[PDB]
Amino acid sequence: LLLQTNLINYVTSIRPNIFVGRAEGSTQYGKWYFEVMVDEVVPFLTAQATHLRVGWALTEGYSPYPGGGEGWGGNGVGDDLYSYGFDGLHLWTGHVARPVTSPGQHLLAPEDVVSCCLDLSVPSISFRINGCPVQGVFEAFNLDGLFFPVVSFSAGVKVRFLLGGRHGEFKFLPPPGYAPCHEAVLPRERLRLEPIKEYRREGPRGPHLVGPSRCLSHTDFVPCPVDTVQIVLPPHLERIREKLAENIHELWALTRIEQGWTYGPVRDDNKRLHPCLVNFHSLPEPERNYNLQMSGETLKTLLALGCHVGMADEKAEDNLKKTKLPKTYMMSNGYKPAPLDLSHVRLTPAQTTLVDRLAENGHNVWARDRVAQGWSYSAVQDIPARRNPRLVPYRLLDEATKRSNRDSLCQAVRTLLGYGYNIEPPDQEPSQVENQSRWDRVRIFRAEKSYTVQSGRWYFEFEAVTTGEMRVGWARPELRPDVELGADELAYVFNGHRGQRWHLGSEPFGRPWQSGDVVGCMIDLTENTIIFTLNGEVLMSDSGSETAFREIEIGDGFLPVCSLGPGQVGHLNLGQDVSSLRFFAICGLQEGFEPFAINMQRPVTTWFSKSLPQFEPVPPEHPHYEVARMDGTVDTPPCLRLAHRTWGSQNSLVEMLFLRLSLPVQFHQHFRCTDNRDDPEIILNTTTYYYSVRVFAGQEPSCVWVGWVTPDYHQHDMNFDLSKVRAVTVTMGDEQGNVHSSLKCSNCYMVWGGDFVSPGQQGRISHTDLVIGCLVDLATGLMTFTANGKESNTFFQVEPNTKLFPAVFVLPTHQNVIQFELGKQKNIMPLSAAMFLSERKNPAPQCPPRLEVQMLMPVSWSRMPNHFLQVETRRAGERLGWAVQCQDPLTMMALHIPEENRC
Amino acid sequence: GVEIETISPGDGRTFPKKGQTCVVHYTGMLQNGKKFDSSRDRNKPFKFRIGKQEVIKGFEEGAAQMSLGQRAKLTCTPDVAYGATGHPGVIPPNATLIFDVELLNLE
Amino acid sequence: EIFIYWSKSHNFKREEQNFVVQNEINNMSFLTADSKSKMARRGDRYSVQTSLIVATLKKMLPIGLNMCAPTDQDLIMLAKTRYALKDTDEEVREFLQNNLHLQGKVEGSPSLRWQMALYRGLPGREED
Repeated sequence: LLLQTNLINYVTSIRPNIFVGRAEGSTQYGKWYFEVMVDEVVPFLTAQATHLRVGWALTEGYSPYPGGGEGWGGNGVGDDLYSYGFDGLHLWTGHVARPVTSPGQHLLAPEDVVSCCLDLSVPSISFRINGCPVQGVFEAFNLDGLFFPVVSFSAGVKVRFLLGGRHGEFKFLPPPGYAPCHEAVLPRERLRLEPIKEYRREGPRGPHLVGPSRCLSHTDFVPCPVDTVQIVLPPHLERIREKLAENIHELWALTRIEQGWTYGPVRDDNKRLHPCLVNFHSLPEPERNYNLQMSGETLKTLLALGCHVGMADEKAEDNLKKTKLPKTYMMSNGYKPAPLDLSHVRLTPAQTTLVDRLAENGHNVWARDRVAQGWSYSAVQDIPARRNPRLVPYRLLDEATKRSNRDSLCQAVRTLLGYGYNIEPPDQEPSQVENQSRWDRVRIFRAEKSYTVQSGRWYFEFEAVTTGEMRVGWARPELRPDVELGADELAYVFNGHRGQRWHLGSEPFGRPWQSGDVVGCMIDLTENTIIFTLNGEVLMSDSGSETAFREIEIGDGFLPVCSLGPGQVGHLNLGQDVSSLRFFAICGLQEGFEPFAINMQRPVTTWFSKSLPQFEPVPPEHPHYEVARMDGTVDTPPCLRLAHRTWGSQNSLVEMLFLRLSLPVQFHQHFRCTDNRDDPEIILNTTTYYYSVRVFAGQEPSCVWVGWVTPDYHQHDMNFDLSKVRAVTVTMGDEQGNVHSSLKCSNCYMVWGGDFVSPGQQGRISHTDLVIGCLVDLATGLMTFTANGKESNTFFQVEPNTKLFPAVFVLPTHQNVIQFELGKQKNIMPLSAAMFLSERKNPAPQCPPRLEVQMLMPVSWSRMPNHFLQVETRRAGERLGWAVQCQDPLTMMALHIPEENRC
Repeated sequence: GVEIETISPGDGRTFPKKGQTCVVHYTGMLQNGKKFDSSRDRNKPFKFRIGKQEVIKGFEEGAAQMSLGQRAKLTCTPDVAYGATGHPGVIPPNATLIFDVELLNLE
Repeated sequence: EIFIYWSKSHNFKREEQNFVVQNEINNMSFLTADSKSKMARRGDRYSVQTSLIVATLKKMLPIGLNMCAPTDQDLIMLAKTRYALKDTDEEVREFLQNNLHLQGKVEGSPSLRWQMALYRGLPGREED
């Protein structure tokens, strides 16, 4: 009942810029191997043991926000199901430690080898300690997303990243088929050591609040071109089928003539004397007509893209000539330009963009073909192993290769343009790469509510390091953490990406800034005005007025606030030190304005919106959803009932809903070895607990999920189904084979409601309410599911000491949706005893006020710690590799909620 | 009853026999993971004479098995723990105890 | 002092809008031409806010506030009182000479500590 406190160490994670994954038509390799070496580990720097885990993680939900959180704080690798780690004695996953027998098992000490092997062909994560393999492998784990190395450490450690090759030596031969992790680096980027997705980093003049980091995706490694098969070739194209091929038969050969690669009559192409400028008739026939139909293939790509041709002016054939230059002169059958010659011709930017995407669709077809022949990516070229440094999609390619591809086809489209045939741009369709996670894009930083000001003249500098979406201004204390600033009355802000002021919408104001611009925000509660100054210059509206907002009521008060879009960096200088300010002397000082934190010893505590879902109760004033608590009757137990009030009306909110009860059930410490009346001798000693859900008519069972979730469920997916459920099974055995433990672990345990309805020909609007029932035995750890009181084939086995919250996920489709019936059956004990310890022998079903229906807020507020761990990550040497060093201890007093198991 | 799960091996030769104080930095935990006791917060080692029955019997028999500087774990069953009565106000009756035993030194 | 004549002369004010109406002074281009080049109804005929004289006063008034001292603030509000009492240049000087020891004390308010910290923090300041 009572909240428990403790002192808990700060734990942070560190990753290399090496992300791996598997997908249909992927350009990656699903076998990787990295190592981590221990330099110095202090057994006990603080009261709590020093944290150190090494393993893998996932790019789509592993967000290790420092401080409190799931379990008992200090979250690292293994706390949630997006990470898989090995501390030296246990395989951590889902905040559970499972002992593993090892040849010389102990906690990671100095001079210890942590060899991580990851096969993605079949899901398997292997660990080796000092060459001897750790007798435990993860299996049946989620693969969607990407996988990357990660080390989770508390203060007082030194570790080294042995990534092999130029970045280490591995000190041990890697297992066959597994590649060193340094070979997965993307061509554009250079390898470095960085933490996981964060909100803050050190800065030269001051700390910089960091807008969310753009993350690469597995879908960005599959090359997806436009299909160039179902295209009937037009007459105007077959009419020009020849010159556009003749001009690309030796265009790659033209550059190197009169150099060391100068042709000779005895040999031909690919013999280090390649050119052969004569003609393609001398060249082999198959590659010849292949080059013709490759010119046709480029024209077919132009068709599929949306390019069409039209002839207006004088025929270029007349006013074009071939130039027998003094250079490129050859003795083999006369001298001529290697491609077909061309005179003065230019190209507009539409043609530049079009040839760019034309080269893109050439590269992605080449990469697709290579993948279909088995090839994959590796930063070092291995021809016998069939790996290339350029098997990445064009968007991920390097600028050198981009330019090299674009040059040839730029010449080609130039030759097309010379003949006067128009290059017609297609229609423009605006598209967004990622749309579902609208909340990860926006992060809102604001001062703590205790710092609220209701009077005076306040000034703070928001030095925009980059030039992205940054809304800065003043927000009322009760500002919501998930709505964009200015969408309501709760925030008066200025947007500087495209220059407007936001309040219940947008209106033009000021000029968009550039990089390194210090945005100073005024506020004056005497005359109730808001003014913005950019680089010491007062921003102006579309009039002579110099006030952004006016007639602002006092209200609860105003707080300094700023927001940052993805991949953005900004400095929020609250003017704690007056001398540190830059444009304060220019404006505000002579006007009577004050720094917001002019006389404060501690820095202003900042609260940042955390886009990590947490189940919270529903306010009764909710616009769309409401929950009914109906008293029980003589025949039915009391029920919790959910209705959609605005459904069937205009502007109603219909979306994926995550719903769960407010109280957990904990499985016992140890499990057992190996009419319609309850029988008194059975209902007293039974260990099975049951609850029923009555899906109402009009609500489609095919979008209803019923089951139980662990309290670490933070999956806010718009398109949720049983496939997105996080699950992992730990396989444990002795040294050779003999798997003696294979446990199925998950955070979400749900059954799809569409599997309990008869697939009739018509009549999906069932007049019978689907009554899904769930039984859980706490003495064995098994649970079943009943479609209509009759048992189904589905079941689940969970480990002891497991906490499960009753959850039912639903997409609303009717006024009457779902009713939670905390009922009971013949000799089956209701949840009124599985929730409250004082009512263990009371079979009467009850719904006390603490038991409540909670849905999932995607974003909740959080507090930024006043200090962060000082971590040194740098390359120690050529053979040592990257090194991590953390010395200064830092402890945080975390209050813990007992039942939800989150502090 | 009492079983040892070594976390960090010690020397393996010097074992505290009958007649000398056992100096230890213990970290007791409940079966549910809720820590109920420790000694590094108090920053003073828990010095108890061996064999004088000054500590709970499970800890007593566990402390003899390991050696100097051995970080280990002990699963104190209710039989060799407080058991029926528990610890009044701290430990509930009939509960399993887990200890992060660390015999740092002997006198 | 010119603006003092502007406020103290209603005739200069009365023919000020005369000059505006026969010269078709917009007073918008004269204040927004720079804003137009920076790539960013009610009293359009004439209004107090569009008075170019009060504009040039307010554009560089903080130069005058800057050249004074923060401990002289209370000297400013007691001078607001005397100017509300219609005291001209001759008697305001002698009353301020009486009020020489009435100047503000930096220890009296925390805001004066940092204000003097920055005020001597400017390199162009001399204590004499």
